[PDB]
Amino acid sequence: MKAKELREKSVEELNTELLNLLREQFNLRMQAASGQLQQSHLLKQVRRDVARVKTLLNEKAGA
Amino acid sequence: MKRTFQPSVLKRNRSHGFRARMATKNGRQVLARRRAKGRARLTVSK
Amino acid sequence: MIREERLLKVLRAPHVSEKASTAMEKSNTIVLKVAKDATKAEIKAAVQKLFEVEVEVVNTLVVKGKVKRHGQRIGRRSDWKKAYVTLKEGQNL
Amino acid sequence: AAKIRRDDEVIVLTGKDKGKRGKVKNVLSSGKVIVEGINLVKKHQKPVPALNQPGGIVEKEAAIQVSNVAIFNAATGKADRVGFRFEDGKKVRFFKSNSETI
Amino acid sequence: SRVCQVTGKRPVTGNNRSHALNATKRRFLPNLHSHRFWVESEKRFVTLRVSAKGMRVIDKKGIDTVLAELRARGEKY
RNA sequence: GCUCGCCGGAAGACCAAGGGUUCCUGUCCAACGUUAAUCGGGGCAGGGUGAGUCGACCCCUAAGGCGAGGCCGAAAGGCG
RNA sequence: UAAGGUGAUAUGAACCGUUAUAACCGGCGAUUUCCGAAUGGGGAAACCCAGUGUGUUUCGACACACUAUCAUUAACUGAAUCCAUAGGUUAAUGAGGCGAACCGGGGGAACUGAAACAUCUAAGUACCCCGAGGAAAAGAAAUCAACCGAGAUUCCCCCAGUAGCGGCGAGCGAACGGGGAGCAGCCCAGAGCCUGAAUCAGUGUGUGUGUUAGUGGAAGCGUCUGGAAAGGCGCGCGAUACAGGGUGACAGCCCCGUACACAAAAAUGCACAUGCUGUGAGCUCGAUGAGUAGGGCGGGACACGUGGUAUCCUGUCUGAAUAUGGGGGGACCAUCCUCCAAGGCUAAAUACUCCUGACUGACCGAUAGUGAACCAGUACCGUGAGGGAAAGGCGAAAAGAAC
Repeated sequence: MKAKELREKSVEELNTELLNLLREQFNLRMQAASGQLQQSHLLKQVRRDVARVKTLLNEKAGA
Repeated sequence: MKRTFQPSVLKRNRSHGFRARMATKNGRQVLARRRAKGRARLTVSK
Repeated sequence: MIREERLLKVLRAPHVSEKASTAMEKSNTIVLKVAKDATKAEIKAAVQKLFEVEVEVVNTLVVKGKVKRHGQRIGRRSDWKKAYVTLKEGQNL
Repeated sequence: AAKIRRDDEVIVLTGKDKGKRGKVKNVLSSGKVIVEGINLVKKHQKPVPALNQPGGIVEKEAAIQVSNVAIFNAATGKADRVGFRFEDGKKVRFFKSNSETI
Repeated sequence: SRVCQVTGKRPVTGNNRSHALNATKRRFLPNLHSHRFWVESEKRFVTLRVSAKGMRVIDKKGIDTVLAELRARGEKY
């Protein structure tokens, strides 16, 4: 949800958006479809968090 | 021998399907009047 | 390789049958569950892109989700797809 | 202004329950409240796997009206009236109930 | 509608009357023809379409109407 | 499950128009079933359905609609 | 503004915040699927098939942004051809689809009113087609007047149901002018000096004022009655403030609210001041509305139907002058007076209301008020356009099936 850094070296924050398509949503959706950890907030950790990052990635130039 | 209408699916679109109406200015009035009546069945081929 | 990473929306659910852990003790081919589009052109490589497991042969079929849900409000039911994938020497997919 | 608040204890002066002590738990739509220790309702509860205390019935809390509730004075077990004013922060007592106008 | 340009012409509605004054509605029309002209600044010979008595008002101004008021708010040649 | 009866160029079995969960299994009877409902073209849940070669589809297209250029009709609309 | 919140049926687990990055309210922005103007190209609406460049790739293929059409302005290349133009191409500017009413130009009935019907009326309505603006239409005189002059346009009340028109039949009906509502006049047919002029549309800044957050701001207690009071009784207290609506039965004073008090991140309507972009003064000397005015006839339009018919429009034949020249002054002539066509733009009084934010009703209360108070334009029916139900109702509290 929260970070202490703001739009420096955005090329690595955009490279985290590649892991978001290769593993992090695959594992989270499969884990929840497996009923594991039993947390309903855990499937709510990508929403409203990644939008803050994708907003700064709409201005990744000058980072 | 037979009564009423034939069940064939191509003649269920080739008179009143979306493009067959949208390509005619009076057929666009069916869409306008149904939006003005609030009717959910805006297409009747299904 | 080849296609976009955004295409890999697949294999996000365990198979619905208790057969999922016995299929490889009967034959060389395991069962998987997929979405409304099973990515037929990518799925034979998607297993390497998600599990690093490779398969010899692939097939996909539809399991029709039925329709009856609420008598009068007629609520949507959604179809699902099932895959049969052949393993040379492995068993965990 | 507000007149009840959750920051300290209150006294109910309303229907079913009057002259009795409590504190706010939660606020509801269009202005109703739930208050600690109110007389509650019997309630069956249709069977569920949740813990529901020994024997039958849950004995469940009920919401109350907010128009006939006051702040509790502690010293003599009565209502208190002072008024509240403060800018840009959490409100502060203004102490005006002194019969000062003409 | 018929292209008339320099004459402003449009279709027009009128009437016919009998000896008992009975009314029969009639329509009037522009009668059109295509003409060849020389203006030199286009290098090519130019071809324009106007209604009757149109050339008799173009020829008043030599080339001025042909290079402006005819084409500029009308049709190309 | 066994008779007896009837169709047998059909009252057998496919292709087509069309229909779409009716297939295999448990469970239920608020409503259906021209008489009971234990049964299901019924209500609720489960199980299974994998083709480049068969049907779409697609390459070539008839009759033909639409139509760049282009030419008509106050105008909806005309023709190619 | 702040201690509340995570839409509802819809509960149950669970989570975010109570101190600044929890919802919430006010402003300004991000991202905005596939189809639809829908725009590579194709199509059965949410479908199918492609290329160029970039990235990499034993070259298959996907991403990334990109590729509809036409006009207008500026230019590069250009078919018969020569010069040109059509096509091709880049930048700029415009058009493209949908909505409630008003409105501009064009098309356009029958039934009906004439106690029948034929000119007249119905009616340039109903309805359709192309399209424009906050309004549109109209305007600063080629108008009327009448020896006395009026004087931009428009809508309301009058002149007037008059002057007049009409198978003189039914019916139709001017203006000029008076009162009142509204109050700035210029350009083009050119270009020189002048040079930002007086002005205006948009916008910023300043202020003043609406509009979109908001916070403060008066007075009633007990007792009996009762399921419960605000009733009764005791008697009180407030007022620049007794409307509307709640709290266990009907409290001015319990609560919401009212009269009253206070202010400016940002956005937007108005007014004055004023920068910025565009447009534009002043002065002098030029220029001056030609297939249409006139001359006839047919028809249409004006209140006015061809009559004792001008005006205004346009179908056709004929067809000017340059100011004592020319239109008009309601057949026609002579004499006088009046205005300057053949080229345009204006603010406001005028028409209308989908819609932003609010306030009320001698307003209805389920056979009434919207088809329509309830997941009603739904069910249901139709080749389809289209048509279109029946079903409103506890309580102080949901305390609802523990068992």
